[PDB]
Amino acid sequence: QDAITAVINSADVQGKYLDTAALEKLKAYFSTGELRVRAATTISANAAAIVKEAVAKSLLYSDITRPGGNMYTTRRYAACIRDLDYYLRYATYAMLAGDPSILDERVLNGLKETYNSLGVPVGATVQAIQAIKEVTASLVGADAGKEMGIYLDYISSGLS
Amino acid sequence: QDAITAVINSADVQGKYLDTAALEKLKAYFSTGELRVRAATTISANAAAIVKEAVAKSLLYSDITRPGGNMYTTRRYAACIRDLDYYLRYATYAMLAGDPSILDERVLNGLKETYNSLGVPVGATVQAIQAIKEVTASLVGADAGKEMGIYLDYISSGLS
Amino acid sequence: RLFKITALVPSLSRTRTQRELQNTYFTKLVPYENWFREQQRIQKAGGKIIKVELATGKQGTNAGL
Amino acid sequence: VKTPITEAIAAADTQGRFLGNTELQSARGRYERAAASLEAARGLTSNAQRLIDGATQAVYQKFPYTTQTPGPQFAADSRGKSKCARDVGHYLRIITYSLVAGGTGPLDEYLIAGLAEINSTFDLSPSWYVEALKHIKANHGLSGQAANEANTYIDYAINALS
Amino acid sequence: TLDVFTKVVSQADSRGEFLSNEQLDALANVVKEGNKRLDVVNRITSNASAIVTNAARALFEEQPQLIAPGGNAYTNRRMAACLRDMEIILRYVTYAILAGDASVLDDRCLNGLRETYQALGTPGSSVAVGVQKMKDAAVGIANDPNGITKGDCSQLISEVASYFDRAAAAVG
Amino acid sequence: TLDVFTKVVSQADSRGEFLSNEQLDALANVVKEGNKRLDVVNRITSNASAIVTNAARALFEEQPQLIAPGGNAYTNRRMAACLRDMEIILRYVTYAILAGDASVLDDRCLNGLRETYQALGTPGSSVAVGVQKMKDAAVGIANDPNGITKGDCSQLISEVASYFDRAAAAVG
Amino acid sequence: IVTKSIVNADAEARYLSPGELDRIKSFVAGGQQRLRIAQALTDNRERLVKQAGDQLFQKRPDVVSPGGNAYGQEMTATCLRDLDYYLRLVTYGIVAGDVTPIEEIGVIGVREMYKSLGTPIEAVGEGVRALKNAASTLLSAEDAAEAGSYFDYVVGALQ
Amino acid sequence: IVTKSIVNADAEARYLSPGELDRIKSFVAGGQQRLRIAQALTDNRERLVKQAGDQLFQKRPDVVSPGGNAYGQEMTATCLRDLDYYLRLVTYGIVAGDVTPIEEIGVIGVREMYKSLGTPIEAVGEGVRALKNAASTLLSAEDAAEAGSYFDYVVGALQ
Amino acid sequence: SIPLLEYKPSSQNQRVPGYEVPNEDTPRIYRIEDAAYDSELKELIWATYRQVFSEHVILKFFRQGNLESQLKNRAISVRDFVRGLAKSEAFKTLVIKSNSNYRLVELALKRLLGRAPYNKDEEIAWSIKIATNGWDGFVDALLDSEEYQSNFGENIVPYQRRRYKDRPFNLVTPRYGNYWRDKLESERYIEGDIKNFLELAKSIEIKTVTFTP
Amino acid sequence: KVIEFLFRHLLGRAPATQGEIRQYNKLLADNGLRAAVEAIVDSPEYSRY
Ligand SMILES: *[C@H](C)[C@H]1/C(=C/c2[nH]c(/C=C3N=C(/C=C4\NC(=O)C(CC)=C4C)C(C)=C\3CCC(=O)O)c(CCC(=O)O)c2C)NC(=O)[C@@H]1C
Ligand SMILES: CCC1=C(C)/C(=C/C2=NC(=C\c3[nH]c(/C=C4\NC(=O)[C@H](C)[C@H]4CC)c(C)c3CCC(=O)O)/C(CCC(=O)O)=C2C)NC1=O
Ligand SMILES: CCC1=C(C)/C(=C/C2=NC(=C\c3[nH]c(/C=C4\NC(=O)[C@H](C)[C@H]4CC)c(C)c3CCC(=O)O)/C(CCC(=O)O)=C2C)NC1=O
Ligand SMILES: CCC1=C(C)/C(=C/C2=NC(=C\c3[nH]c(/C=C4\NC(=O)[C@H](C)[C@H]4CC)c(C)c3CCC(=O)O)/C(CCC(=O)O)=C2C)NC1=O
Ligand SMILES: CCC1=C(C)/C(=C/C2=NC(=C\c3[nH]c(/C=C4\NC(=O)[C@H](C)[C@H]4CC)c(C)c3CCC(=O)O)/C(CCC(=O)O)=C2C)NC1=O
Ligand SMILES: CCC1=C(C)/C(=C/C2=NC(=C\c3[nH]c(/C=C4\NC(=O)[C@H](C)[C@H]4CC)c(C)c3CCC(=O)O)/C(CCC(=O)O)=C2C)NC1=O
Ligand SMILES: CCC1=C(C)/C(=C/C2=NC(=C\c3[nH]c(/C=C4\NC(=O)[C@H](C)[C@H]4CC)c(C)c3CCC(=O)O)/C(CCC(=O)O)=C2C)NC1=O
Ligand SMILES: CCC1=C(C)/C(=C/C2=NC(=C\c3[nH]c(/C=C4\NC(=O)[C@H](C)[C@H]4CC)c(C)c3CCC(=O)O)/C(CCC(=O)O)=C2C)NC1=O
Ligand SMILES: CCC1=C(C)/C(=C/C2=NC(=C\c3[nH]c(/C=C4\NC(=O)[C@H](C)[C@H]4CC)c(C)c3CCC(=O)O)/C(CCC(=O)O)=C2C)NC1=O
Repeated sequence: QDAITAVINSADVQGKYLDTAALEKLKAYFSTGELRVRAATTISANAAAIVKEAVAKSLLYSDITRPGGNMYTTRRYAACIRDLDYYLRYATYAMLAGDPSILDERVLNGLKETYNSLGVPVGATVQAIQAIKEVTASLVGADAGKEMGIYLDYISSGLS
Repeated sequence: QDAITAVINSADVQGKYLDTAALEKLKAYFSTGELRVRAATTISANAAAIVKEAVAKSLLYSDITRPGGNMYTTRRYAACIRDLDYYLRYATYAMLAGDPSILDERVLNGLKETYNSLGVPVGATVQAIQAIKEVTASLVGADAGKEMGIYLDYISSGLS
Repeated sequence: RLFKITALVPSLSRTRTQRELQNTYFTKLVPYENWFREQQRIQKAGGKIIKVELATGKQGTNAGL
Repeated sequence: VKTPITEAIAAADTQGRFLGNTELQSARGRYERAAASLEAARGLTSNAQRLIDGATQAVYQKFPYTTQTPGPQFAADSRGKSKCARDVGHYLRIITYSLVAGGTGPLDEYLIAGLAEINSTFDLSPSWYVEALKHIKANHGLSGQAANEANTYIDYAINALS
Repeated sequence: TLDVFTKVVSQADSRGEFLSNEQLDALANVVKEGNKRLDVVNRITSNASAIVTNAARALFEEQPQLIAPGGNAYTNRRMAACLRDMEIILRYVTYAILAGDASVLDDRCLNGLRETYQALGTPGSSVAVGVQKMKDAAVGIANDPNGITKGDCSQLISEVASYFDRAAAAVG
Repeated sequence: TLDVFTKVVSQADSRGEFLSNEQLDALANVVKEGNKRLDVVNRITSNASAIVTNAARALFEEQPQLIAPGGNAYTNRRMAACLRDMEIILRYVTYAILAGDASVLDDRCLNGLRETYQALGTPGSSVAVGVQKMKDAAVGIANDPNGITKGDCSQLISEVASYFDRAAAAVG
Repeated sequence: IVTKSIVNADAEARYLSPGELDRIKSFVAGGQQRLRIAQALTDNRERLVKQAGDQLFQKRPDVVSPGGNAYGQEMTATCLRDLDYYLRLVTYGIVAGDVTPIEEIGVIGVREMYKSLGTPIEAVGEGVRALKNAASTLLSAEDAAEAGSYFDYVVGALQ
Repeated sequence: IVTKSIVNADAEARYLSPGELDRIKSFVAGGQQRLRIAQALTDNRERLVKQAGDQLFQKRPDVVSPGGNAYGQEMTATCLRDLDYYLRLVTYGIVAGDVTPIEEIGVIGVREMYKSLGTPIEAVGEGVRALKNAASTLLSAEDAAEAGSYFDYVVGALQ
Repeated sequence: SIPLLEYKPSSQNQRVPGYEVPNEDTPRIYRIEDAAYDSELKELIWATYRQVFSEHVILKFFRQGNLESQLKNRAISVRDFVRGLAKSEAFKTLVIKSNSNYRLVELALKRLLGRAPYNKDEEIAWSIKIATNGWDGFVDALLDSEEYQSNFGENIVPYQRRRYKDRPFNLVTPRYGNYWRDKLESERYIEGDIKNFLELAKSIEIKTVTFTP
Repeated sequence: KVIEFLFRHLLGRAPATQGEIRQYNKLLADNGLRAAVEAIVDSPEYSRY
């Protein structure tokens, strides 16, 4: 779901058409969509460097990457990279939609029970997502950075 | 399962054979099976007209078919037609078996949870099934009509 | 959009020497489009359906699923 | 609602008497006023998109902080600006309602009753919609006697805000 | 209390959309027939008391048991209740003609008349005759041209015959 | 208008015996928790107007058809009904918290609310939802310690969550 | 066009393409003109629906024939309401740029529906073609190409 | 009924059941009466088709209306030929005992066909119902139950 | 003119003496002559709004500036002041457009006299006077009634006399009636209906030709 | 040939008889390849085999 389809669905539950309030919401969405496109390009530029800087800032040289931790094994480290990478990609999708419901329905459906059953720590994931938020806010800009951070904090709040 | 297989299963749990009480039940089932066959033909004649008359009597020109209702969308309307078509077809099967357990095991297994999760209203389905019951009772006859209505009311009681 | 199903289907054919624990008992995520015919397959095989749950979707969504 | 037809009716009701020539002359005064007021309503309904775009942008340039300050009450987010065009889009309906009805009935019953009551609670400053209506007052483009007719209901709403 | 104008307003209000041009054109026609509406309303209230007494005699002839003893309109006190209340139909009818809408007629003179009679014992049938004896005389008073300019108002007089028929059928 | 004290009094009046010792032991505990009662009630009325507006926005988002035209809370007069009114639940709830009994809540704000809506057309369920949006914020306002001494009042806060649940379930 | 681009890049393992980001940029640039077209079609709802329905009854008198489906005032009012619904979905599709709102609200199961209602499909399609012609006459020229091509999707998808 | 029994026992790994062999024996025993019914329907081809088509045009005058499909002598001749084809398939199904000849000659893709021909399905179905009524009046009583139930399959499968 | 319809009175909590000596849940029934202050008169002027309109309709726009000023001056007796609110056209649009004649009796007894109506037959009894005398003339006959002037007295705000176990009347009676609600559902503007297309469907001309063969 | 590739990749058998190719042509033509793949996995022979 987009912001556009959210506006259309809200007007459809009302049963009326798209008059001036919904039209002004759509004009607002178009005006932010320009910088949203530019931020999508500059995020898809160096996603690997973003995940690398995030794990180097947060997860490395700790107890979980040491023997006796959740990220000790090589397959577990690769799953962490992929998981971190996914959070960046779906936060990019939710940024371009302007709507977090697609992000929620995609990952926050079952990731709580999955991280419960596998014994994955939640708070280390929250710290890693916050490190992704800082790295992307430093890389992209101020307002597109906080637009990215809204959905990244939505992910981090959904996991908690 | 039939009425015959129900009689056989009841005698098999007892561990005895089919003597005169079970034989008289089977003679009863054969005597009603003639008119059951005739009712199956006259129901399979105009099943589409039965569903059409039922939805025109009950579901049309209401709030659920208006914008903001469960039957508003075209795929939802088609799902409604196919669900009522099912209820008629499986009530025909349960009429010819003389036994509602096949009907219960077929649809009443999971349709309660499905209509719970999808948000489908129960009482409108009960009204639609009652309209099917009236239309088939007017179309077929008195005793075969109430034989149809027994299993249709079994469906309507299982959904409630 | 995604259903969380849980059903058992017994074996009414000849008995199988493979363990087949999963076939007898399973829990899987099925999309909304395939769920009607996949349910109908379990309806055909005479198996009980224990637990149906909407995993992703919201009820009453007219647009955007 | 209040209409100078029904103003003549409700006045004759309390006295319990028939419609004399006192109440009857109030009717014609409403009737021939409509011919300078109905095309005063046609000037607003044809220019519907223009004015709600014009008054909303006029508010932001008058009050530049209302686009920047973080709060639900303000227009920082998108749903604020979506609620911006809803509000001034709701004002232009009642002005076209009260021009067509010929009285301040719909302005009384639908807009200004409890209008000073809600703005204390949601901290919506009434001076926001003062500058919004004053842009419509200058940009309507109406001319002649009919224009004057559309000009009073704008000024009647402003004095109700203040 | 609603008009023809506020009928369109409250109907356009629910939608939340500004009134259409076609609707406005219709209201411009009501402005043109506005002077004929004052022709018909002024003619009734000038002949108000003459049509109350004239419809009363035609009622109390053709149902003689009313002013006969034991009747509901026998004594001089009830008789004044009925005779003077025949103005109250005409008070709320000529309100509705000048309004051009039947909303004022409905919630004052129509909303409890068929209610109030079961507790009162006044016959329902008698009321239907009496107001229906006003209608053929009220239409006939506004029909004839004497010292007015000739026009056509058959599309407007039928509204008046509808208003009495609304007042009659809601009681009997 | 009853207290916790006059609850025991009117109950001991019906049996017609003296007040028993454990009842005075229980009421002595209400004296000890009396100072915790004052703080919670005082806090709500300090945040009274902030929790009316905050629960109103969460209601009128999640049911958008109300302030949409045709809705029951569309116009301002009606809207200033549903909004100001929301204080009247809180007016009679914080009476009942300081009273410690639900008798004042019952005969003023509960005795005819489910009555008055069938004649009004207001949706009972929507109103119930609004009060349930007050409850999770009113409990959350009195829960957090900032500049007060730490104590335990979970046996007392559950009375407040019971009072809103009494106010909610009696209408919807 | 954002939902379709996202699900198309979702089927692959990769991000959104530069081509697709150019598509989104051009859609944003044309979005204001699309809101203007939606503004005109919203405000011309009445007369467009009535002219299209009466053009349909001029072309196809079978529906308002007494053997037909749209016989009577109530049935023909529901006919005009169906045309109103389809014009509303056309405005949604003009705004969104996708045809997924048109599709999943009014296209996807309409054949089985109008088969069970007894209504002919081709007369619906001829009425939407009349809507296309009327809205083409109301709007600006290449703007009418834009509106009539979404109308063209609805017409071709109904048949 | 032999083909259907053989393919049903083919889907399983086993032979033909004693129940199914009783079905084949009863079908052989009733086969001579079915040939008598086919004899009567073969020899009453003309008047049955004409009475059923004229009953259809009495019920449904939309097809022979000038906006309808069966307008003109040639079109109405093809209408009567379609009814002739369906009566021929009904005789095949009465003889075979299966409905697989009716199905794979005239049922399986008829909806898409009559959609592309512009012809309404329900009027075909009403004409086959008129054939059912006419052949029910011609034959013996429970023999007419036999013929009309195959007619009933054709009627329910066309809609 | 004509004397009123004779009505039987039923048994009612105020019709008789009751030996309650001042109970707490009883109103604070205010007087104008106690005040001597700025302060007291703002509370007294608020409780009369709370009686005659109701709490919900006590908004500032409806309130009259001239009437409030008079009470402070004391030129007008509070009983003369309630006449301002009952004959206020800001009050009249809210209650007389929306309520029938028999409800207009009941609401005036329930608020101004502060009493429940006795029976049904006395709302019929007061009804004839209102139609002839107007709304103002029926209010004028209610406030100059001997029953109102003796029990409330000259300067005491309306209130409910006896409510041992009786509903508050503001809560008990809605501003508008059950009838006027049914009009609001009838003019709701249903969405996606066949009824709003009925006036458009008759304007379209359709010609049908049937062929018989 | 797409139909034989589908039956070979999902099952390994690819065609049995001409009639199942006929019955899969319509499933290909109504929606696309995904409807025919879902019709393959709906089939009872996949659950038995
Ligand atoms: C007249 C054709 C018949 C008739 C009239 C009659 N009515 C009464 C008594 C009452 N009439 C009313 C009527 C109204 N009250 C309203 O508020 C309105 C709308 C504004 C109307 C039309 C009422 C309330 C009464 C009760 C007493 C009252 O006058 O206030 C009488 C007097 C009967 C009596 O006193 O018992 C009469 C004569 N009755 C007939 O006989 C005619 C058939
Ligand atoms: C053969 C036994 C059997 C049945 C009955 C069955 C029903 C069934 N009905 C469904 C949906 C549905 N069912 C309805 C039904 C109704 N809506 C109403 O308002 C009425 C009360 C009722 C129609 C009379 C609707 C509207 C949907 C689609 C809801 C959606 O858009 O998600 C679905 C979900 C998938 C789908 O078909 O779209 C199933 C599986 N499945 C089975 O295997
Ligand atoms: C390889 C690990 C593994 C095991 C053990 C397993 C067991 C298993 N046993 C089953 C049934 C069964 N199991 C039994 C067993 C018994 N009945 C009794 O009275 C005794 C107590 C017990 C025999 C010693 C019976 C009778 C059934 C069939 C019941 C029925 O008709 O539904 C079924 C259901 C399907 C079927 O096989 O019919 C499974 C899946 N599955 C696995 O993957
Ligand atoms: C039918 C007549 C009618 C109107 C017009 C009306 C307006 C109205 N606008 C409101 C809020 C609002 N009004 C606005 C509008 C604006 N704020 C800004 O920043 C801009 C300067 C300006 C628009 C140009 C916004 C953004 C809100 C939400 C504020 C909040 O939630 O605190 C509210 C309170 C909450 C609500 O229900 O949404 C009302 C009652 N109500 C009515 O019944
Ligand atoms: C409020 C005071 C007032 C009144 C009373 C009034 C009436 C009025 N009626 C008029 C016309 C008219 N009035 C009528 C009315 C009728 N002719 C018939 O034959 C019918 C029976 C009947 C209607 C039922 C007609 C036919 C005309 C012709 C001129 C026109 O269309 O206005 C005119 C046109 C101008 C003029 O006559 O000088 C006036 C003044 N104008 C006023 O300012
Ligand atoms: C002391 C206990 C007490 C309560 C609670 C009470 C409520 C009450 N609310 C009313 C109206 C109202 N009530 C509401 C409230 C709502 N409508 C909505 O749209 C929202 C869903 C909802 C609020 C959440 C509104 C807007 C009105 C005005 C409706 C009208 O004027 O028709 C009315 C009738 C008119 C009035 O005097 O204002 C009463 C009696 N009365 C009492 O004596
Ligand atoms: C009527 C005006 C009034 C108020 C409002 C009032 C409150 C009040 N609360 C107090 C204490 C207190 N109040 C609380 C209340 C709580 N602590 C928690 O952590 C809980 C969440 C919460 C209860 C739910 C506690 C724990 C104390 C500690 C002292 C005591 O036991 O009184 C005291 C003790 C004396 C003082 O603080 O100076 C005062 C004054 N006193 C007054 O005269
Ligand atoms: C937004 C997508 C959408 C569509 C398309 C839709 C159609 C729709 N058309 C209906 C009836 C109807 N529809 C028609 C239609 C027509 N007359 C003709 O001959 C023409 C071919 C056609 C005009 C285009 C008629 C005549 C009826 C009345 C049939 C009846 O009442 O049985 C009904 C049942 C009554 C109702 O609820 O209005 C629905 C739900 N509903 C929807 O939600
Ligand atoms: C054995 C299976 C079988 C069927 C059913 C069949 C039908 C069939 N009907 C046709 C035409 C036609 N069919 C009709 C039918 C009808 N008029 C109506 O309105 C009624 C609903 C219906 C009478 C039942 C009409 C009017 C035409 C001429 C249409 C045209 O020429 O375009 C044609 C094209 C011309 C031809 O080759 O005759 C075929 C092939 N062909 C077959 O091989």
